[PDB]
Amino acid sequence: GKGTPSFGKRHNKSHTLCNRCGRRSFHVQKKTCSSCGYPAAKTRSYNWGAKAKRRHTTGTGRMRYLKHVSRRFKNGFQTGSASKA
Amino acid sequence: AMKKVEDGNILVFQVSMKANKYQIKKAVKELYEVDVLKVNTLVRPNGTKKAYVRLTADYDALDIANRIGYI
Amino acid sequence: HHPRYVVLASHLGRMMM
Amino acid sequence: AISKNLPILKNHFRKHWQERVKVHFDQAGKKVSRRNARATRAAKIAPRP
Amino acid sequence: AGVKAYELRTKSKEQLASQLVDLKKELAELKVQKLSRPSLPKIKTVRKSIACVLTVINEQQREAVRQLYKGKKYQPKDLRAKKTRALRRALTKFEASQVTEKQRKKQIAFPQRKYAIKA
Amino acid sequence: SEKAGHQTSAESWGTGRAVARIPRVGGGGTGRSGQGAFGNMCRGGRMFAPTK
Amino acid sequence: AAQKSFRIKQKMAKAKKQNRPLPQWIRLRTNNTIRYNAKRRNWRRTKMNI
RNA sequence: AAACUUUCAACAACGGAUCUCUUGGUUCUCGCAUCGAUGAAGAACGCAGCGAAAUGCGAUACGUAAUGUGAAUUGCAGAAUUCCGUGAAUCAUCGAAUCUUUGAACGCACAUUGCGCCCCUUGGUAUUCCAGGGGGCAUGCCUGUUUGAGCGUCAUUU
RNA sequence: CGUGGAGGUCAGUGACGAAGCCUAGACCGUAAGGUCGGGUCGAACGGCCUCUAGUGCAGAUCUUGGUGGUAGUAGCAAAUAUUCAAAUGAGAACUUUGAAGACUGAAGUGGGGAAAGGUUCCACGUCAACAGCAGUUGGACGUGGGUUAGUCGAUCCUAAGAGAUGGGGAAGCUCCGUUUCAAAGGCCUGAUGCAGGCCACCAUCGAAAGGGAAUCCGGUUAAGAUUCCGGAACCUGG
RNA sequence: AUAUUGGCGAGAGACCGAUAGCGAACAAGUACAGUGAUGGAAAGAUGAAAAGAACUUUGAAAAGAGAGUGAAAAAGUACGUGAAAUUGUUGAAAGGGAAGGGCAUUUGAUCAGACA
Repeated sequence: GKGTPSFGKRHNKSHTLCNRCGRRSFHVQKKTCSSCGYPAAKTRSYNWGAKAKRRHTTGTGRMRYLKHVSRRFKNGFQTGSASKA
Repeated sequence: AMKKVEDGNILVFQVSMKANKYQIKKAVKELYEVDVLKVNTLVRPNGTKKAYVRLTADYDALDIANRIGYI
Repeated sequence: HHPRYVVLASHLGRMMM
Repeated sequence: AISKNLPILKNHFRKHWQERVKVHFDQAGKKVSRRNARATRAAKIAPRP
Repeated sequence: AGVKAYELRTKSKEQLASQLVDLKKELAELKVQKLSRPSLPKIKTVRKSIACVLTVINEQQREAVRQLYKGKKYQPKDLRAKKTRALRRALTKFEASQVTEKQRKKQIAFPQRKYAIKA
Repeated sequence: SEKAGHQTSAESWGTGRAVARIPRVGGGGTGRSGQGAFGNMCRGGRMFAPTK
Repeated sequence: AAQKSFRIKQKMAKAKKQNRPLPQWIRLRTNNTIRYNAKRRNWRRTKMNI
């Protein structure tokens, strides 16, 4: 049976978690991720995948360090401390 | 855990996930001034390491738990 | 939710010719 | 098709021309910018022309 | 409530270490007491007092190192300016202002004159 | 917006499925799956002659 | 599987603590809009896919 | 003649159209030039007296220092000297700090919370073994330093 | 004729009730439609002169949502089977206890595991929704407890295979290749340098069923044990 | 001098007004589906203020019937208005194998009036 009796043999993972994107798209036999390309140095992104880019691009996370650069620029990358005037 | 303080001399603690039996042994000696016979550790189903500690024959584990202030 | 698919296909025999 | 008595036109709109339309809504804003940049240059090199 | 930073800045290295351990012992007591009560907000004050003592300790130790390297050309990368990567690789104000001996002569001889065409 | 109503991967199901031939969304378990897509008459579609 | 990698067991730990109703006192805040826990999960209705 | 069926009205139902709203979207215009090995964008796991999320943060964990304002926060409890003051506030501003495991990701690996080497230091009667604390060890290329290689090759003893 | 919006005017209407909705109540027009009375409701709307357009629905096996007739209809008929009493409870064919009659019949409806699930395990409270009848019961709902190793596994080794370094291609993403056309480094004696001497596999990843250092009995929990407690042993390093 | 559907900070519109406008006015690239690349929604509105219905009574309980708050419960956390399909009760009427419509009148109900 192609149908119900065939589906009853499905208990072998083909993709596990990815150390970089953490999305369960890490092919075990090829040792590559079908979403972020790990371990290739770059991140997989194609221009026909406009939606894919929107999901992962800059701004969709926390921006631990990049969310302050605009503030620091407005003040000229000052160094020191307020003088208690 | 409270049955183990009364019966088995087994002080039961929560410890950091980065610790090992050697460090758990050192800590109890410094803080509580008691000699430990052996340490057994497991990781709970919630993500916090528990440590069963069997003090040596000379230090009564109800006295220590009554000193820390929970028995 | 309810996924749907092609109901039967085939099993309709043949006609005239 | 070719239908009636009209001139033969030639409109070159067979490429993706909607991707390269420039409507100059900024004609007025560019005028105030060119004019202010003229007043700031004058104040920097004054009294020269 | 809680410790104050301006009060700690007048204590010595050894004193602030003694204070840090005292607040750690007190925090341990609060956590064994919290296990028999419905609430114990004082735990926050002690937890933020440990953060004030640590920040002053690090501030003292960073100044001392900063005096030790005062006025020598190489100093630790942690104590330098955290400008942007490109701002740190651009030319210094001295280098970008360099000029060849030829061009300097042309500048002195023939500067841009200041004039007006009224009359 | 030149994107409105055309951010979908919908394809017509064709005749033989007791449904109209308007393009439809794929997949499952969403609720949007199997709906109307691009059409000018379709909910969440694209307007007739978008204003330029 | 009984013999499991630490990474999987760590994700189970998060799942256990995410499995509770909305705290009742949250319903009383000014300008409150939350009605229930819309991300609740059960081992019978959906699978983690980890 | 009732029940039953159909049309209309009143009231009550099912449903959420219509009307009035609006901290959102869309287009136009003006100004600016600022990510990363001084470890980014993104990911994993954690942190509150009582939180699952959105937001914030990182074992200093809804945050520390500093500067301004000058009496709160609030859902409950709490906080009381913190009310004519180096001082409340999920306050504004931000120039000093911390910043878990990762990631271009860098000791070697990684379906492993897997396996090493060096430096300083403490304990186990210990340079060698064992444990703790701190500090390190990727690759291509540039300028120099040191140590070398080749009858490629010069002079010079003998 | 009617609809959204725009410029002028009616010093237009309105919380003493604007817009919307309902009304076999009324009037005007051939019509598209306009106007008034009553009820409901609660905050903004219209006349006239012009301007503008995402501007009028009965259909498209039209798109989204809601609802009927069919209809209390078809149906809930496989796997031999249930019955008597008390207890609990608002309530018992279905829960608990006891007696009876049956079945799986040791390649089981028993006792454990591998992949996979992830808390379903056990306790207390509890029945709105789920168990296509019922429910006081539950793998459900609320709240907690629980998984203890020098000896069992992983770890270590290598198999089919995958893949760095040295190199050669390719505009480039990268392809070949795995000891190859490479100056490929580590062990010892004595004295951190020196005299020497030996040694060319060539990194690494690849099995919880293959190779492999070593633990057995008795007792104990609501839920763990070759892991805890008592006793008796063994292996590796120093 | 020229370009700008990205980032940052500002000003506007004869634009849309919750099936519209971005997919997302809300815990929206969220829940959810697929081994995977990918696919991808629904969902705003009590009131000025919770004053979110104390207490009495029937029921085992959910709830009901009173009492009360409010300008109004014809606003009761199933909450502004609340259409149509479809539905219950009440009232009027007709009904020999459909129902509906057009011209004319009898009967029942209902409406306006010249008026001085």
